[PDB]
Formats: sequence, C-alpha cells, structure tokens
Amino acid sequence: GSSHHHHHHSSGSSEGTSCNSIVNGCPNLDFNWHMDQQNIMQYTLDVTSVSWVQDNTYQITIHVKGKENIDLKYLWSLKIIGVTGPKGTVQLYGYNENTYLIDNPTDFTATFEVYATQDVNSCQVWMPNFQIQFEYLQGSAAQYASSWQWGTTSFDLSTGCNNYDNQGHSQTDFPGFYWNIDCDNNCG
Ligand SMILES: [Mg+2]
Ligand code: NA
Ligand code: NA
Repeated sequence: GSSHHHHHHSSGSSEGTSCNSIVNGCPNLDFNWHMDQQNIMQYTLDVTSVSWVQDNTYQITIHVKGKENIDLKYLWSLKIIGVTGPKGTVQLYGYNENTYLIDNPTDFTATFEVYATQDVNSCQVWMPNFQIQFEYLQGSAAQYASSWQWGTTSFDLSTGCNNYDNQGHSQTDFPGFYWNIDCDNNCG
C-alpha cells in the first residue's frame, strides 16, 4: 500500500498531512540571555516535522541540542511538561517511570501531539508553548557530581515568542513556531 503519508492511529488508521513550511516565529530575539542569567548551559530547539492528524491535532518532532556534550550518566530525568495536547506531560527519560526514550540529553529528538489553534493569520497557527524539565545529578546520577562542569543542574527550558523584555531578550529559552492550518500547503 501507500507510504507517501505518515500513518496515524485513528478512532483504525489515517493519512497524516505533512506541513511543508515550519516557521520560527521570532528568530531575532536573544534566547541565550535567559539561560545565561540562570547559569544554565545553552540549548537550542528546532521543530523538524509537523503532521496534521485530524481536528486541530498535529504530531510534531523536536530536536534539542546542548552547547557541550553531557553524557547520559549525569541525567536523572527529562520530560516535556505544560503541553497543550492529548498528553500534558511527555516523559523522555526517568528511572522512576521506566522510560528510556533518548540516549543523549544534549542531542535528542522527541515526537508528540499538540493542539495548535491560535491564528498567526488566516492560513497559519502557532505551536502551543511548552517546557522541557531537566534533572541532572539527582538519584544515582549524583555519584558523578565531581566531574560535572555545565552549571545549573535542575531547570526548565521554555518555548515561545510571546514573552520578552524591552531590549529583545526573550524570557523564554527557545523560539515559538508556526505552520499551516491542517497542513494544507495550498492555503492562501
Ligand atoms: Mg504525514
Ligand atoms: Na478534521
Ligand atoms: Na509557539
């Protein structure tokens, strides 16, 4: 059968609709300032794919990269929180939760669903913002504290274009993003 479209589970299966243009909504804000002020190592986030499922639900993939490589042994837990979607929390790593879905907390991807409803214009909607909660050097990972050299060990990194100071420093750590409604690439 066809594999042009990514298939999704359906209330059954359905054809995903891939969005062609995934736009950083605020690439001229300074995001680094907000991590630097908290002594958090800089990270970046990109949205690398968006597929419309149905309704206003999209399956998105993110890619998160730290400035320096931090070995997995330092990590205790990693989760996406505050998600506007089917699941409000997406566990990525945690011994307590038997979850091992990444192998490098400084270079990882994650795929999850969001409800994207706030219009940019008549064709495009914003990603709803979320946070990524990192806990290093807790539990069993505390034993590696003597070689830790990357600053603050437990922190949340947030997305968005809607929170910045009067000098263009973001109060978020990562940009917000937008894409076409229903991933209809012919809108407009
Ligand atoms: Mg698709
Ligand atoms: Na629909
Ligand atoms: Na956003």
